[PDB]
Parts: sequence; C-alpha cells; structure tokens
Amino acid sequence: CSPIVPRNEWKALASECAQHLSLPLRYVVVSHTAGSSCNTPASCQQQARNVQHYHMKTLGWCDVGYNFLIGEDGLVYEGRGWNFTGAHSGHLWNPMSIGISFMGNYMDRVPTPQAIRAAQGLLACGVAQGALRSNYVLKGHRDVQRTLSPGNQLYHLIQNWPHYRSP
Repeated sequence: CSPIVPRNEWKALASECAQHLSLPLRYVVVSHTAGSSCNTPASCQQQARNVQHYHMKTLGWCDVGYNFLIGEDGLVYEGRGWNFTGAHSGHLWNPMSIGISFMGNYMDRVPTPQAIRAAQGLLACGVAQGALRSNYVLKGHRDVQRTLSPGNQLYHLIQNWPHYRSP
C-alpha cells in the first residue's frame, strides 16, 4: 500500500467508535473540510488534530468523521480508516462509503498535485486491498448531501477521475 500516517503519529485522541463497515464498499465520497489547509507534516498533523478536536469535543462524535484526511503536504492521515463507519456524508451514505476529505477549502483553487496524488494512491490501494469494489463509484460530497463541499474547483477535478459518474 501507499504510505498513511498512522493515528498515533499525528497524536490523535483514541477512537470511541464501535461500528464496523461491511466491506467491500461501492462508493467513495470526496469532501473538503472547508477548514484550514496545511502544507508540511508538522502543520498537517496539527490540522488533523484540529479537525478531530472539532468533531469529538465540539460536535461530540466518537472520532474524527472522515475515514482519511488528505494534506497538501502530500500525506494521507489515517482517520477512522478502512474498517470503521465514518461520519462524513449523512446517515445513509456513511455505512456504504469511504469518506476522504481534503483539508482546506477548494471553492476557488485545487489542492496541489502532491495532495491529488496521495488521494489517488489511497483509492488505488483501497481497490487493490479489497476495501472498495474494483468498479466503485466516486461521488462528490455535494452529490449526496446539501453542501458545496468539496468546493467548486475540486469538484470539477474529481468529475474527471476514474470511477466518477453522474449524478
């Protein structure tokens, strides 16, 4: 697989989540956090902690919502991971998708190429390792929830990715 920064490495609080995903999944949903971006390991580790803190302490969720987070440092940050149901795309989508989120707001610009590569590698690993059906469907957050996520420019980008379709 491609490299993922493990939870302990970004100093994540422990998960309190219990719900497991039933693999393999038919969907990936790409979001943006609409929060701050980051472009070094140090700042992106802190940004992952910020998102987690928001989700757990402010919102009361059992863990950071996303299965994975993508930094503009070019690294993937382990969130709930491949096996645990996320909280990213609404109650009906959570159990049937992997939610990956780019840290930042991509309404007006795209993530840097190292971020795009990291996300694409992650999905390729997801397919290789059996988390995702070989023919999975890629969706933008806005395709399944009321939101502009993952941002106009990033949305236009992913509409051209393999596995994108519709809606």
